[PDB]
Amino acid sequence: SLLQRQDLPYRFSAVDLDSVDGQRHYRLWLGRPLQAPPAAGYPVVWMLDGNAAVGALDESTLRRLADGDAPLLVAIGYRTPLRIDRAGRTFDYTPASPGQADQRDPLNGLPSGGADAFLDLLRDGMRPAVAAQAPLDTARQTLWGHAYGGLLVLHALFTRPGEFARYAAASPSLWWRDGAILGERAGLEQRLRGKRAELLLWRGSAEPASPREPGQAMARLVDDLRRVAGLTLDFQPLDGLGHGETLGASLRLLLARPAVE
Ligand SMILES: O=C(N[C@@H](CO)C(=O)O)c1cccc(O)c1O
Ligand SMILES: [Fe+3]
Repeated sequence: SLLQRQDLPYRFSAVDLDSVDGQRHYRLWLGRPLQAPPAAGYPVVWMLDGNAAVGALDESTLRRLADGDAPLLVAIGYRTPLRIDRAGRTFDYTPASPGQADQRDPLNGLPSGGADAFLDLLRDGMRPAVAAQAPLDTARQTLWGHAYGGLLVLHALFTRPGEFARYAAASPSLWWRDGAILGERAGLEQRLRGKRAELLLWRGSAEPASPREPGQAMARLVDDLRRVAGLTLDFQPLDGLGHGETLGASLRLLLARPAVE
């Protein structure tokens, strides 16, 4: 319903692209404020699982976002009949395992390891297409994701910091490949030299540790990252919520934060 609606201070339009290999099909939903852009361009919020993200963007949030410094919203979705692509997101949101050649997801068995190709496409194809539709302030960009989307967000921050000002990971799948993402954090302070980033983290109080000790891995990660120079960290636990529900909750709360400086 939201994408057709005409009563909000945002208008949504679609920008379509394929992956470089031709196997995955994207539709970016662009939400542009009626408000004129600042001289330096709109700040930008990029959202993974874009078809689900659009379903969570409520009217009250969107009215308040039009506050004189409203962001451009870019929801990166799959352009499929079903409006999901389990294979596509499994490949696009997971890092490669240097260990071996068996790049298959340990849970669902589908090909994995496409995170760097996905982030390269965002940089080299998606942003070019979005910037042609609306002026962007490239110093004021946010990347948000939930679950495997949050895994991709942490991969981006940990291995290629500086592409975004603010990283936002909701219920990231820290269990993935027995904690492999936690290894990628080693070396971050060196990679952040001369740069600044903000990381927002959420987890629901009712979530298990994995889909098959709850909270422990996140608590350890938070404790570690609080020590990292150049990184501003904000962890928000979500009392009363389980795994599915932290998607909408995190996005509402993100969009209520002060805009990136
Ligand atoms: O990370 C989870 N699921 C992912 C699929 O592997 C996802 O991306 O949601 C996950 C975590 C805790 C509990 C769950 O039921 C769950 O699906
Ligand atoms: Fe689950």
